[PDB]
Amino acid sequence: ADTIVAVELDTYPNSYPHIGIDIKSVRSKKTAKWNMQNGKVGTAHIIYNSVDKRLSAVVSYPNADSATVSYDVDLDNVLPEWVRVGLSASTGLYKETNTILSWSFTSKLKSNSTHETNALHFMFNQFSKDQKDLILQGDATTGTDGNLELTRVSSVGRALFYAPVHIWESSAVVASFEATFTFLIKSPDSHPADGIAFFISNIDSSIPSGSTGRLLGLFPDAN
Amino acid sequence: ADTIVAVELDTYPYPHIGIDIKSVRSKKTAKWNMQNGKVGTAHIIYNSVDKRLSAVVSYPNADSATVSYDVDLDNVLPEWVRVGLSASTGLYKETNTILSWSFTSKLKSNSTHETNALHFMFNQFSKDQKDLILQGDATTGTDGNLELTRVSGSSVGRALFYAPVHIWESSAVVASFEATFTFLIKSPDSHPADGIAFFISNIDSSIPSGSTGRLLGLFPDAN
Amino acid sequence: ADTIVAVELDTYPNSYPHIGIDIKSVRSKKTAKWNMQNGKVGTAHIIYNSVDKRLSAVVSYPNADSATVSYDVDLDNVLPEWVRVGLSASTGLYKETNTILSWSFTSKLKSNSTHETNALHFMFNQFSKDQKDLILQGDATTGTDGNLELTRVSSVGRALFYAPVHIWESSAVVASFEATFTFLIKSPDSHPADGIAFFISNIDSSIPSGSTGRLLGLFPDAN
Amino acid sequence: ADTIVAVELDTYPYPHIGIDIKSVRSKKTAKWNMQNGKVGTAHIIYNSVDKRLSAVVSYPNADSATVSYDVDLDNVLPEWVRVGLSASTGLYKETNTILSWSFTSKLKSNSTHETNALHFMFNQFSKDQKDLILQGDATTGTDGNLELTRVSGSSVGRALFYAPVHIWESSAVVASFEATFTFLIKSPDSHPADGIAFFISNIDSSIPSGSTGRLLGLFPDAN
Ligand SMILES: [Co+2]
Ligand SMILES: [Co+2]
Ligand SMILES: [Co+2]
Ligand SMILES: [Co+2]
Repeated sequence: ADTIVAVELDTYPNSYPHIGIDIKSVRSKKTAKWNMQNGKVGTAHIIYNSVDKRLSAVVSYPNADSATVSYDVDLDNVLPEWVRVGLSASTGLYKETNTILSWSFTSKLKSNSTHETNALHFMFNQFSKDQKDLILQGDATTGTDGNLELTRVSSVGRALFYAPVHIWESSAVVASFEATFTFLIKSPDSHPADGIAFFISNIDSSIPSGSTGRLLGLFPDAN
Repeated sequence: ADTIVAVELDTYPYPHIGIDIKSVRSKKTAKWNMQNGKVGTAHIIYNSVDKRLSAVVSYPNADSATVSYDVDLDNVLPEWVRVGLSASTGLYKETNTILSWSFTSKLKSNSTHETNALHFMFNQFSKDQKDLILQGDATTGTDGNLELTRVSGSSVGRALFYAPVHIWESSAVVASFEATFTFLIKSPDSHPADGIAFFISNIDSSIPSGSTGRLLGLFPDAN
Repeated sequence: ADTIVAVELDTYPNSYPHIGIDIKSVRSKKTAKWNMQNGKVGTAHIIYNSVDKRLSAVVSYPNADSATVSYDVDLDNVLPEWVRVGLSASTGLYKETNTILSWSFTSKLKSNSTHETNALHFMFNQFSKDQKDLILQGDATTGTDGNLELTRVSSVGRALFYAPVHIWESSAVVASFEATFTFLIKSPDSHPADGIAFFISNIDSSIPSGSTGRLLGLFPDAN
Repeated sequence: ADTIVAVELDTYPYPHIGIDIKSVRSKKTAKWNMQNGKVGTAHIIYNSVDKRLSAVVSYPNADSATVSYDVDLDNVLPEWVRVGLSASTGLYKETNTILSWSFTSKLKSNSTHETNALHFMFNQFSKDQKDLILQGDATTGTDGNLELTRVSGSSVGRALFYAPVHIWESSAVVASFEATFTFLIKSPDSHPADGIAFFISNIDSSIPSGSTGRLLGLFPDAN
């Protein structure tokens, strides 16, 4: 199967809406109560570093309380050395959107050497119709208002960055990454079933057959 | 054929730094004092406001050479390009080692907080450098470096960054880029024929047939 | 007198509203027609680099045309080696504000050495009541909506960054800087007399006596 | 007295790396293999989500030592602080040369596009380094370096960055900082007594009377 590490925001009544950390499985390793705010723009902050070896997420809304979750995990023992990073989304049977307004990533590998740092950094504040640097999978598309629509507008969409990412290296004193993305989940229904995730996977990851709904387009089965 | 814009350093039959817009017949050149066995540093910069491409090549103890050319890249290059390093050796024993490479591109829209940006920094190449497309005799890992031409007689190598780059956009108020790379040209011969270039091209550019020597692996012929 | 280099936006009918470059004097070295948009947030982009030796400014408004001005000048021969950078504003006799919504600066000195770069970078997207890292002069204050009010709310205000800035160095192959700031000029009058400027001066620069109005708080006299 | 948080490397009467929260009696320490005459690299990091301070010291060929401490800096440090480097030599001949220093602070608000940040990078100090406050025996320019203790018997030197730093804000969703510095401790004695520290303090901190040796110039006494 693909190898997945993902921080997901989900309202699927499996059972309150929550933010969760997933290490190779949809049955989250850790979750926190999340107050999904329909129609309001949210902001997810994800961070990791090899020294602490702890993956942390923070989701907040303006004038708001924030939800936060952290999980101690050494990504070196989970993920391959080279990965692709991306955004996922799955809609239950409700009318709703999963608009990503902006996305940014930064990765750094600092060696044992003097002045040896390797780094990648992309910042999307405005997606275009032909966003060549992104691999779009599922129902995802770009250009709609200069945004990225992950889900159809039971839909599943995804968008991974083109260039593979060097997440870890056996000779680095401190590897690290940090991702930030602003989303807008709008639904006419009062209690919609929806989910987005920032995930890290093998370079050639693709939508598993039947990864719909609570499987977020990341996993082929919970069982 | 391909579309090429490149800043080249060449000693072929006099050593000079030069700007090439779609042709090997440089649009502008400057006298260059090629220092055998010494690490050099090329700084290339451009911005849509000034609309002027500029390069600076210096060696420690410092002989710096610099060349600028007024050109609106919007009318030359496609919207999406791949960036890279090229090198061709004449009939001499020599190396074209790249010790570090870094790039930074930015698109600032008319909107407020409009910025789109990409940035990579290689200070240590690895044997499996998945984020680089190697063409020709180029390879990586040798000392954690990038060897453009084969290390030991008419050799051509190239290395382009994986992710396409959004170099211009009709709705940007200022687009800009900046590249920096440190090279080491070592040759036992007193007056070796050699050349490196930082070039920008269409995403699917490849080594033209017969682009050896003076043609730097960029051009298929001297027109 | 103080040493001033500034990019100013002014509507004082000395005579249309314009954007201008000032090198040690209020009688601009170069100016461009500017369409001052009352009540709308604007964005000034200022850039310079020692290779091109050309100072450029771009002012745009959303859904807009942009005004732009560039001036060839070697700052090394104008400014001291160490300077403080800041924002200025002067109101004529009209009711109006000169709110700065965000400010950011970046300076870099790249030496002849391999991996020798020196750099400073600040980004203000939200000013607080006690903004200790800014020196406020005149009527300027902070905290009002998490913004900086340059002018009283015939007022003159200014705000310079605390840390002195190393703009140039005789041993740098390329010195450079870039500043961006978003302003909101609101006035009930149809044709108000106002002016803001991003200026660079000696570390101990202060408001000259009688620098009001068309002198932007930068110069003590035009004559 | 002053308020100090510091990550110190000390060999006094055993060499270890340690975290100090308001007292020389380190809260946590790790065995350190001080390599005389070899350039070392300290990486210090913190973030308000994890609320854990972490350090990593490594030498090329690589013995890395690392220490972390769970602490909420919001309850220890004032809101505005100055950051710096300290050093104290015992009765031995030795130097505490800092080859490069860099810092990065960020305050991300609850708002959208909320970020506030400061960042400096010194890779080459000059004789008149106006943006640094030197205290004690510290000086700059010697080889384009920073000599914390006097170069040739009980010497204490310190260098703090000029601009105050906004390290925390009650309305931030994630505050964070990161510091990196390369040092060179050269001593003719086989087992020299010495110590350097990266510390954070109140803006007006100065060398306490009698802060020599084990007290690193940070503390006036061992309590
Ligand atoms: Co779940
Ligand atoms: Co030529
Ligand atoms: Co004027
Ligand atoms: Co101790």
